[PDB]
Amino acid sequence: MARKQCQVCGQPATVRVEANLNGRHSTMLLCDDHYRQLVRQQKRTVWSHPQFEK
Ligand SMILES: [Zn+2]
Repeated sequence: MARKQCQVCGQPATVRVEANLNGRHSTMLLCDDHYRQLVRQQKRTVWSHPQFEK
C-alpha cells in the first residue's frame, strides 16, 4: 500500500530504490532518468571503452 511517487518530480517512478540504513529498508522511488543520474554520481566502477584503442 501507500503509493509513492518520484520524490523529486511528480512523475510515476518506474524504479524502486531500496537502500539499507542500519537494517532499515528505505524504499525510495525515482524515475529512470533520476536513478541513472544517481548512479552516475557514484562514478563508474568497472567500465571500459575504446578511446584510442583499435
Ligand atoms: Zn522523476
